[PDB]
Amino acid sequence: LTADQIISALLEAEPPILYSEYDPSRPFSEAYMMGLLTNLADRELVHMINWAKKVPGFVDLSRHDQVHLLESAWLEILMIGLVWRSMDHPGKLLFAPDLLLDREQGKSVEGMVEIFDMLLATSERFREMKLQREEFVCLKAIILLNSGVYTSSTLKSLENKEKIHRMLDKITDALIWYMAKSGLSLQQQHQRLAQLLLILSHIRHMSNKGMEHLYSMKSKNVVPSYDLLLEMLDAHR
Amino acid sequence: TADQIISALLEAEPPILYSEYDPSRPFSEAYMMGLLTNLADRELVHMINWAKKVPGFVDLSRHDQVHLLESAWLEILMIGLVWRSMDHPGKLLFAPDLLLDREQGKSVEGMVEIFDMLLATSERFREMKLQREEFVCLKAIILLNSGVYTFKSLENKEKIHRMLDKITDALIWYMAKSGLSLQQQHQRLAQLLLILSHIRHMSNKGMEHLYSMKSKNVVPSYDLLLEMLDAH
Ligand SMILES: O=C(c1ccc(OCCN2CCCCC2)cc1)c1c(-c2ccc(O)cc2)sc2cc(O)ccc12
Ligand SMILES: O=C(c1ccc(OCCN2CCCCC2)cc1)c1c(-c2ccc(O)cc2)sc2cc(O)ccc12
Ligand SMILES: [Cl-]
Ligand SMILES: [Cl-]
Ligand SMILES: [Cl-]
Repeated sequence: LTADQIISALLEAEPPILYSEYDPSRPFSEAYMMGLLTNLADRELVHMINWAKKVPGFVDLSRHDQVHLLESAWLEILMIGLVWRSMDHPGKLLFAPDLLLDREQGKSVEGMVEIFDMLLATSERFREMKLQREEFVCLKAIILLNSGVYTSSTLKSLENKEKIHRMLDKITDALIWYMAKSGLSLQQQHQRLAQLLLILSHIRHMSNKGMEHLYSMKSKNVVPSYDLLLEMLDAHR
Repeated sequence: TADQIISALLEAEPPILYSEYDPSRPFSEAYMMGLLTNLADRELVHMINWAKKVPGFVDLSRHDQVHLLESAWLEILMIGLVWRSMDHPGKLLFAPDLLLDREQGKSVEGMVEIFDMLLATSERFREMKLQREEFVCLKAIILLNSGVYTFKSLENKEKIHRMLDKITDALIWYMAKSGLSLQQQHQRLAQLLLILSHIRHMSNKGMEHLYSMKSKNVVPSYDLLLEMLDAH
């Protein structure tokens, strides 16, 4: 696929924006807020699997590798979507069209304000850089494919590792091509590519801190089970 | 210029320290962790000297310098370890007198996971034939980027961004001087910056492993780093 075909496929695969089912009449307790966020994330996961299967090349990886990438990336992907939705809302996190939250609301849950501040800082960075939808979808696909923890290896794992490397190179090419099509100088192209890929290190950090936080709130039932992900991947929706 | 950035970073490389490993002592976990702790402690002093040689870093306020060092110090130690280890497949070269394999990492509770990640990162660097010029650029990028999204202030942030961009320019310049095509330049740049996200992951998991370990002086406290910045 040429660079435009990759971007076109990713744009067409964008998931829908879901609502939190927020009810203004309910007391807005910590448990109520976290319950809304939990059910929202759970409903977003199904759409994330559908999106992943449309990432060029993803379904040509082994089903094991598909699951493993989703297991590693799912919170990063939720977070970058949040940051994108919040770009045009300084100081706010737009979890859903009916759930806009600020720092002060995060303070009510121990450990949440620190992560809110990191998410807000990323949204500010995206706003300042005027991140384009074409760049966002490339970054989200890179997150999915780069998520696997470094690792005992078999011919199958090496085969999929090389495929993932080739896919990442093509998305890099597409990100650069979009910038060139948009008129950026060669010097601006490498600087902006570097700045955008460096933000992915911050999103990784936020995901790690977020996982720590979820485990301190819920003992178990925090990560999607392997069987759950495989079930959703195999569905012929 | 780009050549001046690369030459400056090469000249700023810290010395390779020894662990003081004594083969005659019983290699208890306490003895090993002690060697690694004191080694890291001694490396930190040289990391401060090096940081002040990263172009632009001296022009930042003490508060900003401390914040960046606070966020980056373990990643910087780890990328150094990975670099020293890429001539030793299957081993981590903490120091020339302390070369450890995966088995020796099992002695520490919860360390084999981090060990394997570091080993795999060293293999990645070996496969890519990472050059010293690229390595020093990556270390400088880690220093200027790890803490920039956790911070007048708006101008200070943009100032650090410009400092980063000058290192990116130098890293691409080196690749262009080495003969890579434009496509290979952008591909290799992306490959290296994506490895940095994994080194960030390793640092985060190492931090969780150090705090949970109850280790003494897990992090260089703010006041500690603040005082070391005034040594020179
Ligand atoms: O609040 C959440 C969140 C809540 C519950 C989650 O997991 C619920 C458990 N569920 C188990 C089955 C598999 C899917 C996860 C995940 C994110 C979100 C985030 C978060 C923010 C700060 C913080 O300290 C921790 C998390 S970021 C985010 C983006 C979304 O699109 C949805 C929820 C969220
Ligand atoms: O063993 C260590 C290590 C041990 C103690 C440390 O903290 C020491 C105390 N702290 C140091 C900074 C000043 C404040 C005191 C840091 C690294 C090293 C690493 C490590 C690996 C896996 C893991 O799970 C945790 C750490 S990586 C590394 C590279 C080095 O050059 C030296 C030590 C190391
Ligand atoms: Cl020494
Ligand atoms: Cl010394
Ligand atoms: Cl090269």
